[PDB]
Amino acid sequence: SIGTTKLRLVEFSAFLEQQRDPDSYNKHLFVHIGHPLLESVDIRQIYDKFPEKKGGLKELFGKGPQNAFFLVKFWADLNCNGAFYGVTSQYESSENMTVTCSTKVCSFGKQVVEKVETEYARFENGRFVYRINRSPMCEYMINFIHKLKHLPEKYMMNSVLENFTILLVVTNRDTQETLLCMACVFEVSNSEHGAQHHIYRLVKD
Amino acid sequence: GHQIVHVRGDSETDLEALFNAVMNPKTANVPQTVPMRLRKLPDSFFKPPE
Ligand SMILES: O=C(NCc1ccc(Oc2ccccc2)cc1)c1cnc2ccccn12
Ligand SMILES: [Cl-]
Repeated sequence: SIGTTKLRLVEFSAFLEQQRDPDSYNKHLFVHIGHPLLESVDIRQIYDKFPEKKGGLKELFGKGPQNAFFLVKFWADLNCNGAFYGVTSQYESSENMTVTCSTKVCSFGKQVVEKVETEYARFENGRFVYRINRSPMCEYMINFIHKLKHLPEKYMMNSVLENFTILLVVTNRDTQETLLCMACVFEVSNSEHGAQHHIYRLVKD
Repeated sequence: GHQIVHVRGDSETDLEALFNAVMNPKTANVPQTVPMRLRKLPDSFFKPPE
């Protein structure tokens, strides 16, 4: 799982909702998480795929805590036909905080979009829960999926996704301390069971 | 609730460049890097869970 003793990722999903008529509803997941020892990756192998200026991945990893850093490899399900493109996530904490979720859409390692969502604790089942339900996808992401699906073969989509990354940083709004950081890398799934994923711990050496 | 998004001015152009890098490799002047497959990553990075 992705999480520290300060915050844990419980669920993540990026989806496409379609409502053919008032009696028909459809939901397609492109990627999902939350539906024993993690493998490690040398963070120096991926620094170039993420921003490295004031407030970059190398900078945030150096400041730490280093156990909050994860690299997620996704195999996105693109087998899908009014529509809503959204993202649903849920975090868990033992302490009541105000969290800030930064999602950076990166192209060639450079930030292009930044979604920033301030979320508040809701005490459910003995702990604090931070939920982001149906967060609209940005126009860059919507058009990106549309253009990816438009390619004639899967190998071509994997080549384009080679320069596409997302950096997710969850921070204590008051403390400015990194609670969780997930560097996301993508490939197109080619399985009957659809979307798959692998999670790794990011390490110094 | 409401969210705040900081989009870049050349977003449409950057998205088109992300695709044109693969569609025209000798044409698009995009940054070059080591292919992920050729990097020192775990064998599991390219063998999806079964
Ligand atoms: O990554 C995140 N949101 C952005 C996003 C947008 C679209 C998308 O669908 C794709 C479809 C095809 C190809 C590529 C992407 C996937 C992710 C995000 C937000 N909170 C979390 C928590 C854990 C892990 C990730 N996140
Ligand atoms: Cl998004």
